[PDB]
Amino acid sequence: MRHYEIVFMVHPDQSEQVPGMIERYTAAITGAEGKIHRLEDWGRRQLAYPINKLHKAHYVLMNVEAPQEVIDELETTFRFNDAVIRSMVMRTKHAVTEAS
Amino acid sequence: IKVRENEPFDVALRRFKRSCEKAGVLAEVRRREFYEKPTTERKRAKASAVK
Amino acid sequence: SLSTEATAKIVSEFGRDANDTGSTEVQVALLTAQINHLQGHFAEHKKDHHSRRGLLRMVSQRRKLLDYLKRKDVARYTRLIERLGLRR
Amino acid sequence: VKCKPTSPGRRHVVKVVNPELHKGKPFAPLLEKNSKSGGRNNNGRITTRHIGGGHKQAYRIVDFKRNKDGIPAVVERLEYDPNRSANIALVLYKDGERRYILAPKGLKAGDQIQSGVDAAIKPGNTLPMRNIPVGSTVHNVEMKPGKGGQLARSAGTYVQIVARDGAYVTLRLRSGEMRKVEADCRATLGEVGNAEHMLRVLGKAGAARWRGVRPTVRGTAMNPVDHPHGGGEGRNFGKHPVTPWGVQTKGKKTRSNKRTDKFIVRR
Amino acid sequence: RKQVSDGVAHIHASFNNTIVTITDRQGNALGWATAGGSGFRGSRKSTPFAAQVAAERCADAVKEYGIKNLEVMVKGPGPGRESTIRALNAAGFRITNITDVTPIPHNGCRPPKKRRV
Amino acid sequence: EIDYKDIATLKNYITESGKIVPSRITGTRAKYQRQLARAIKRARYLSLLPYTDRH
RNA sequence: GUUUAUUAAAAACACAGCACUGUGCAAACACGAAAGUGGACGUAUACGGUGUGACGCCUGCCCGGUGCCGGAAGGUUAAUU
RNA sequence: CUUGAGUCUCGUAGAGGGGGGUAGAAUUCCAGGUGUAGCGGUGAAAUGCGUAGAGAUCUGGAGGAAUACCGGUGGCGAAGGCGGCCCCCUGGACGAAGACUGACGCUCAGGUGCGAAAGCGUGGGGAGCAAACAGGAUUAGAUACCCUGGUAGUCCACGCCGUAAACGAUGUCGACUUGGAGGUUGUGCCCUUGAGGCGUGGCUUCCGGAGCUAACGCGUUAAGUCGACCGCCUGGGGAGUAC
Ligand SMILES: [Mg+2]
Ligand SMILES: [Mg+2]
Ligand SMILES: [Mg+2]
Ligand SMILES: [Mg+2]
Ligand SMILES: [Mg+2]
Ligand SMILES: [Mg+2]
Ligand SMILES: [Mg+2]
Ligand SMILES: [Mg+2]
Ligand SMILES: [Mg+2]
Ligand SMILES: [Mg+2]
Ligand SMILES: [Mg+2]
Repeated sequence: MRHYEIVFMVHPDQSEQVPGMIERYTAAITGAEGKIHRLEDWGRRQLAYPINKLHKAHYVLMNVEAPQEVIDELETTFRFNDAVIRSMVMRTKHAVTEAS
Repeated sequence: IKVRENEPFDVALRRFKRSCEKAGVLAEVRRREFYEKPTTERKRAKASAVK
Repeated sequence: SLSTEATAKIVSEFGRDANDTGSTEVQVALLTAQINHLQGHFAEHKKDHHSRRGLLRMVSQRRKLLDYLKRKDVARYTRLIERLGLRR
Repeated sequence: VKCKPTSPGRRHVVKVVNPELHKGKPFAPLLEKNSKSGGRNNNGRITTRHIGGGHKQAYRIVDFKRNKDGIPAVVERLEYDPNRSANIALVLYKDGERRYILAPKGLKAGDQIQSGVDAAIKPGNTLPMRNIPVGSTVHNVEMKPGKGGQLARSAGTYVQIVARDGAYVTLRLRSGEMRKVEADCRATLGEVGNAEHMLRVLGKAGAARWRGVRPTVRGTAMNPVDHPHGGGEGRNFGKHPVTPWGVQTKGKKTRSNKRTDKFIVRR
Repeated sequence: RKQVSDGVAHIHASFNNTIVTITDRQGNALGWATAGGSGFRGSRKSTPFAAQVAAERCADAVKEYGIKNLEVMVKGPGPGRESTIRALNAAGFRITNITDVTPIPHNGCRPPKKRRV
Repeated sequence: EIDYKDIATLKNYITESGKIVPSRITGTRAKYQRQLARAIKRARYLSLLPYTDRH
């Protein structure tokens, strides 16, 4: 199980779905024996530039740990998740707990 | 490259950004790039720079 | 380079005694069961050459170690490949 | 050449060049869902378009559209399909009923493939345009909600939407560049249909064509009465076009309803 | 007629030429003039002591309108990209600030091998 | 200093043009000038340190 | 391979290939006053068309004349009123 | 047997290679607001673009190439190489305590393999430069130099060719031999209070000692002083061409 510092950004208005995703996110990772240390909601920070056109977006933060066989699903889920925008998952760097 | 101030006094300070680009990264781009000349310009016009 | 818990294993597979890492009995099997795992790689990325370099030089000295092995004893030689299955 | 693993050369043994085969289509025993299919090229009367008249054909099998939805499927192995190379792939749904489907790229061992709204976005089963994503690869679309026609030539065809699009239409055709078409439509989605297939060169006159095509190739060939151009010594001054087309640019497509689309190039 | 009061300007300054195009906050144009667009040509122009008599040309076509104040863009280096701004403010003009909008690749395309004099 | 959420740390490390700050005029161990340089790359994409100060 | 049944089987047409152009489908296009039909239950890696004729190595300069492709501001311009 | 080759351990920095993502800048071409006689360009000019509205300029889309800044006198690899970022699969190299086997060893004609650019294939894409090509100008003149355009082709796999000032015009492996200012990595200890401080291994840049050197210069990275092996060289043109 490689660790992963994964962050991502969900469209503003659509921030309604913020929870349903988040739950149904650990709802697969929990369920491949995996581990999730650090994890914390960031918020509708105001953006550096017109990404996807719309200078505002929620963020999150993950730092999880599981098989690429499960983050592969999720990997492309984002792409085929509409309400979401620029998304990114950094590989291990090892387990990091606590920070903002 | 953002200026603008208060108290109308056509000051200056446009030069503050004169030294983080300007014609600077234009000479590099102006005519042509470098290719092999940087093979001998940062690693050769460096003999210019040892004291 | 390889999986920690599997390397170790192979040395318990082949340690005339325990923990004799830098032997020859092993260092063979090490370069071998490595190669055999590298195998399904290069029939994919069929031109990642630099990667294959130390992959050639891998087998390369793998034989220097059988040539050796065999030069100083055959009983051991034809007991190592009987199991390792090599000779290709 | 271009692709893996192999599309064969052909030993220069007896006046020849190159064939064209593939791993897995072993079984030739067609199912049962296919109809005779006649022949020639006439109509209730005289001729229309020359050429075309080879034997041996049959096989019509079937399918487009996929109006089974909310239901899985299992590729039971691809197959050769004539009058249209593009292979085929059997395909079984769970209930126990087979159909034929078009044969897009990475299929074989049953795989997912399930039609329906919001279903397996992959290369497989169709999913109505509306909820079809950035669509960079679609397929045999549908001019209208329930037709299913479009570009059946999965023999290497790409159709490509333009992301997620509005109004309810989008599209950039294979060649005919960007034309709009109802979004309430659908598409095989995968967009491919194996075209290492169409890179060959039959080889040898009839032995190629003649199981298919006659000899369109008729040129002037003189007798300047059977055509508009030919005769004389052995040459043909005179502004070349068949049955007075003007067979360079010029072009026709003079109306009929549509022309509800934009761009399509020039050159 | 609108009478803007908060419209912009764009000073495109090539080496052998420099244009002054006055536009609005949004971006829509408003008035203009330029180097070769004023008496001197060839290379008699380009010099700064030419490309501000142009500047003071835009003034008579940008006062039909209402401009109580403006900002400026300097897309382009060269002989008239400061001096241009001089006969600006003075000929009866305010100014929030200056913003540079000159080209900047991240090495993206090849440029003219050109001048091999 | 090995990430980005310290984005207030990284804020003095630029300019009015984004232009990443040298290890020249701040000879900063250099091997730190690497484990800082990269973070701005990776972070810029994520709508923080705006690529430039024109947009 | 084919051809002038019955004076010409050739250096003819053909031929695989090569190029051009047309054709987004109710295709282009062909028979039809028409309906309707062939292009096919095909779908731009698909079909008409036209030139050239396994293969290798090549395919220069001319847009003035004419085609056709494009523009439409101005000129002239039908029925019309 | 253990110091040579190495195996395990455990650290560590890095543009090492292949595949798959990608975000931002940037031209250009499309689509409309604006707006008017102008832009482009040279030494000047012309060719070309602009009243069928250039260019400026804005808001939008398509798309291809490349990754400023960081970047280094830097980093990597066996050479030719290689630069944003992310993800998987994968080399090598370095070091520290150790832990291990026990001369495996360094050399190699032929043998095999990698191969900048350019070019030939099949097929792809083709934003910008541009051979060839047409105008334009300069001259006696211009098949060129600058100007205006533009085909291939720079780009993609798949495959061929397999040469370059293929560079350090300086094989490899091994121990020597005065130092002096550095660069980057790795590990010991110093009130670790510290920027740093001191020993010590890989790599590296500049001076430069003896000494070698035909001079210029090489000089711990030797062109010093020795040791295994392989490559080539014997006067210029004719000629790396002919057969
Ligand atoms: Mg005849
Ligand atoms: Mg006759
Ligand atoms: Mg006869
Ligand atoms: Mg008769
Ligand atoms: Mg006869
Ligand atoms: Mg012929
Ligand atoms: Mg002929
Ligand atoms: Mg090195
Ligand atoms: Mg090339
Ligand atoms: Mg030129
Ligand atoms: Mg010296």
